[PDB]
Amino acid sequence: SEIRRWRVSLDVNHFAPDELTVKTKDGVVEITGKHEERQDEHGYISRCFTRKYTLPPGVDPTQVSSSLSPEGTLTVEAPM
Amino acid sequence: VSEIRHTADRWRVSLDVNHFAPDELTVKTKDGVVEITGKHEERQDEHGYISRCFTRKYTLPPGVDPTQVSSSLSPEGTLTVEAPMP
Amino acid sequence: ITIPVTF
Amino acid sequence: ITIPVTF
Repeated sequence: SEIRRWRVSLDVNHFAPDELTVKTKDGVVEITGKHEERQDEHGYISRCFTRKYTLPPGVDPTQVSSSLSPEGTLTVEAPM
Repeated sequence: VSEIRHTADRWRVSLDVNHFAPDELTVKTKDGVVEITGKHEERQDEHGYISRCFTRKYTLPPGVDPTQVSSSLSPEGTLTVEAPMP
Repeated sequence: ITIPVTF
Repeated sequence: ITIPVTF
């Protein structure tokens, strides 16, 4: 859930790969995770977030890549 | 994040909402359903701009009167919703 | 904080 | 799980 090449960590454990999207516009990467209402152990839950990061100057927008860990941590990275 | 905390003849749930402000939370009750919404618009945090939304629905047991449903927020961002039994 | 409930 | 990135 921090920022550390350029890379960002992020916890999205409650979201599935098809509920996440990553997009780059205007030197800004935008991360959105959305799931419609689904039953859980306690009742029904729907979640949504949008997270934006400004890309560092050197970074090429076309080279930015993303990968979701299977235990629910999303990383986004690029090199300069 | 969520705790079921029913007492003998009193329905009670707890929910971790530490990321939200009191005014960013909404507790709504209707026909055997309690409904919690947390929501804030895009705003800065340490790592950048974050915007959050969630809706949590709990089923209310029969007999329970939605007039009687109440809430409270702990300083440490835990929301509680309770209701007594008839 | 004593949050109110909407019916 | 290498998730896409659109631009």
